[PDB]
Amino acid sequence: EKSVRIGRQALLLAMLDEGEEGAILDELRASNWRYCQGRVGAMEPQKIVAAIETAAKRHEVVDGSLYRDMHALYHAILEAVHGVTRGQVELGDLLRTAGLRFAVVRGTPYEQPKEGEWIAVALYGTIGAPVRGLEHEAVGLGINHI
Amino acid sequence: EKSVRIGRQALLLAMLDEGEEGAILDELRASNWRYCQGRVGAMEPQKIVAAIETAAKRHEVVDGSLYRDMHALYHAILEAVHGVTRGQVELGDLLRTAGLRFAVVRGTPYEQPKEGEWIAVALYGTIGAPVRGLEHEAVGLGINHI
Amino acid sequence: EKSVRIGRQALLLAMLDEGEEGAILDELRASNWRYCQGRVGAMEPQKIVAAIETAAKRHEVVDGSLYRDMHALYHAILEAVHGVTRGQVELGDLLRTAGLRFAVVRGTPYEQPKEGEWIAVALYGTIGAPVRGLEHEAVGLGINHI
Amino acid sequence: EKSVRIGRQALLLAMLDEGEEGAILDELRASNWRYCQGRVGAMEPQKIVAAIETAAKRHEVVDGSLYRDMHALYHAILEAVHGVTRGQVELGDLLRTAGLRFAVVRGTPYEQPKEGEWIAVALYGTIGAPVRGLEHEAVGLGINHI
Amino acid sequence: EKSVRIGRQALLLAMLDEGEEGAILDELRASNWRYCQGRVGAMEPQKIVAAIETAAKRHEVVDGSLYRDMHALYHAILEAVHGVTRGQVELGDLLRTAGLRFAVVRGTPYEQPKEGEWIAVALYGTIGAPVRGLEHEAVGLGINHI
Amino acid sequence: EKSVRIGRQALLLAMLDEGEEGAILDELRASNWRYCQGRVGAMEPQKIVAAIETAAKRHEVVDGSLYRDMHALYHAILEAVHGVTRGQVELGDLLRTAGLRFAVVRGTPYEQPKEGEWIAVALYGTIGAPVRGLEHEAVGLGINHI
Ligand SMILES: N[C@@H](Cc1c[nH]c[nH+]1)C(=O)O
Ligand SMILES: N[C@@H](Cc1c[nH]c[nH+]1)C(=O)O
Ligand SMILES: N[C@@H](Cc1c[nH]c[nH+]1)C(=O)O
Ligand SMILES: N[C@@H](Cc1c[nH]c[nH+]1)C(=O)O
Ligand SMILES: N[C@@H](Cc1c[nH]c[nH+]1)C(=O)O
Ligand SMILES: N[C@@H](Cc1c[nH]c[nH+]1)C(=O)O
Ligand SMILES: [Mg+2]
Ligand SMILES: [Mg+2]
Ligand SMILES: [Mg+2]
Ligand SMILES: [Mg+2]
Ligand SMILES: [Mg+2]
Ligand SMILES: [Mg+2]
Ligand SMILES: [Mg+2]
Ligand SMILES: [Mg+2]
Ligand SMILES: [Mg+2]
Ligand SMILES: [Mg+2]
Repeated sequence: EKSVRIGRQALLLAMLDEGEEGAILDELRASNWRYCQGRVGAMEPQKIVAAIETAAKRHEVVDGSLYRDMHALYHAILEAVHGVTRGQVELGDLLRTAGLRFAVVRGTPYEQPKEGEWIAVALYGTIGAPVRGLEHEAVGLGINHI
Repeated sequence: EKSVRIGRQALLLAMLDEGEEGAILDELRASNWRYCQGRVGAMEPQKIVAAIETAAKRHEVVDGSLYRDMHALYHAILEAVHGVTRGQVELGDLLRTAGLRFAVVRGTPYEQPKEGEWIAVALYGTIGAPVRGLEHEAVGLGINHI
Repeated sequence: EKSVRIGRQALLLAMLDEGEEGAILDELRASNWRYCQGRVGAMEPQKIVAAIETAAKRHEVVDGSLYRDMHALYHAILEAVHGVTRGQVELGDLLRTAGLRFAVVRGTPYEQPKEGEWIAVALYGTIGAPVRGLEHEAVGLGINHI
Repeated sequence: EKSVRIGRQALLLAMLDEGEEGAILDELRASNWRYCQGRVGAMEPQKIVAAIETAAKRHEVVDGSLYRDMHALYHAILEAVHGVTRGQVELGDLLRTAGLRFAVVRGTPYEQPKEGEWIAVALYGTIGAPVRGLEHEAVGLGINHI
Repeated sequence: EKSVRIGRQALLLAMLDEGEEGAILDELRASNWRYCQGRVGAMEPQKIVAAIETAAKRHEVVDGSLYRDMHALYHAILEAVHGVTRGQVELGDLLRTAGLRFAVVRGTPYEQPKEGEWIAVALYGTIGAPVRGLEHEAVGLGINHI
Repeated sequence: EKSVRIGRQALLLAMLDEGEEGAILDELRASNWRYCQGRVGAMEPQKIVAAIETAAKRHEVVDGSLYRDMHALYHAILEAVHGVTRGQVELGDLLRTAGLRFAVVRGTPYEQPKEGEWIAVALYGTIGAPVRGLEHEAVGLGINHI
């Protein structure tokens, strides 16, 4: 009964370049956890939330018709987005835009089997002015029971 | 095209297990950037801030007597801590505690040399109740010009 | 010189089903306090604020032309809406919508007659995804002197 | 149609005077849901959180050794406390104190059985200066899946 | 047209050097408004709030035994303090300290007499690390009806 | 090596009537600091941010093409706007609008020449309902190294 850093897995999927994330994809392949990865460019924060919801449903990480799944996920997304905005969640209303990669991981990270499933949402990318090149990095992670 | 993800380097230092970080430590040597790593266990947020300020100074990443350096670092730390707390920056006052790794990296990551120096502060850890095992992961990143 | 739970009156008007709130309507009828009740469905928070302002003016709880009345009320509304959003006041920008009942009560709740008038704004309903059934409950209360 | 307003039950327990709550206590018996009530006087927010965690555990509403239960409850408590503080969760640090009743209710309130269990935490009280009589009402509600 | 910028008067009292404020002190005499000034050094925010409450009472700007007066003043103080902290109201808990001047002015600044009395609270100072010289300026203003 | 209250200079430019700010304009003329003044009426906060950015670039206080300058300024603007909104930065989404004067000052306020440049953003005006006359005053100040 080993414990796993599910959040760090999600983050690595969001921040490692393609073909560097091989070992993560294999760990998740082994323990048979559901996950998805995606990208979103946004000036409205709801577009982030919807992108992640669209991806998680699409790759069967969560069931769009089951509120407990969607409630779990929604709260994780909002925690992740707070990491990126480092305060109030605003993009366009504060004249900034973000370009982000995301990952979502659903699994059983705890040693005790009774801890059940947990979900992780990671974000990594840039935030900046609406003009290319006037930006820096940002990150977030959200965790919730599911 | 010559730009570097300084934040991702800092986050990788904070999150990769000791002994997995060699290629990040090598890149930093080649560019001759200053950096440091550390760990802090805290039930009060000022202990995080003091720990990272203490580390950065003692490793000569910043000059503790120069306000522009300490001003730049302080704001980057608060940004990183927001990512960890996902809302109001509180630990003990909301009955939670954190165990965090951190890293600080300063160099010049943009192509244009006029962009000068920037500093990244990354936190990766757990947060939870003050009871062993009742915790989950958290992450944060702050960036500032310096 | 009895004291009255004006906030709890407002809340009961917002959360009790119709025909259950009889005794509240009679207490308010007795002490001759002004009040109003209403409903709003919204994806933009300003639509909540405007609905409540429209109702309070309409039922003569406040004077639309007197800023001290409208300043009193506005601040109470925003406190109530914070209860509902449990953090940043966002609906649509965070991909959620709310369906709420409200009540506003204006009166003299304190024992001392010199405490003058006070106003209460209560909200109760659901918040959720923009899709019906994927929602749970929410509440708020705001109090201010007037 | 079979759904229940679990939050409204919790709020009614918290706010109705002792002896007025019988029909709420009866509904809860018929559905066989777990629940508890309590009171806390506090000048620090962690005392609220500790009080409700202590109560829920000691009445077997949650399992203090199971993180998914304590994780679900903790987030519901912070949501309820936001409603009380109407902004930053502070008491003593902003020179205020609170006297609150609380209730926690867990059962399954949705029609579809797959929605499983949810927990409500409700706070109703006063908040004010640390001087007798310089206070007004406050309320909060938090809901989470569990 | 007869309106007065009561907040600007309060801010000018707080920020102008002693001996530069005479014309503001004169305007206040002519209108016979109540007011007070003061200084507070603090590492905890409640010390600000207590200091301004203490000053207002002891100079008879407000009646410490009347809740409507203390309620009006308290909210104006928290607003002013938000301007100083530029986010979460924290000093010591985020490893910073402040040295502030304040002023409180109450009179009736609107044209229409029905608008009655209003109170302004202004803070002007520095905030910084608890080390001499590692600081910069900050300001705040709060207004409320009273 | 004298120290200068650069923030208080910016604030005075934002709050003093025209022809009253003479001595400030002369001090800045003497030390040869860059600055600009402006006005903005807005119901969307990004319109404030853009107005100030447009003015600062236009009067050569900052270089629009240099991210370190624009990053410095952006953060100062957001600190200033927090002073005005006294919490969450919202105007129209919370059914309020603002009419503001601003000033931006860039200079070398510290005694030590190694402290380099710093920038100040001040705001002063009114915030209120979208209807004229139902408003009161607001202020903010942001400081950052540059
Ligand atoms: N630096 C901002 C983003 C930005 C807006 N404009 C320029 N940069 C941030 O930390 O989010
Ligand atoms: N889950 C909390 C931490 C915690 C407090 N108590 C139990 N857990 C968080 O997300 O920060
Ligand atoms: N559960 C969210 C609302 C929601 C959005 N999407 C799904 N649910 C809240 O607490 O406000
Ligand atoms: N009125 C404050 C409580 C308070 C503090 N001091 C006086 N009253 C609030 O709304 O939370
Ligand atoms: N610069 C901080 C104050 C500070 C803390 N440590 C150093 N400086 C602020 O803007 O509030
Ligand atoms: N009084 C509000 C502004 C307002 C909105 N509506 C009426 N007034 C504030 O402090 O920001
Ligand atoms: Mg929810
Ligand atoms: Mg600063
Ligand atoms: Mg605090
Ligand atoms: Mg504290
Ligand atoms: Mg106001
Ligand atoms: Mg918004
Ligand atoms: Mg918006
Ligand atoms: Mg959690
Ligand atoms: Mg109050
Ligand atoms: Mg930035």
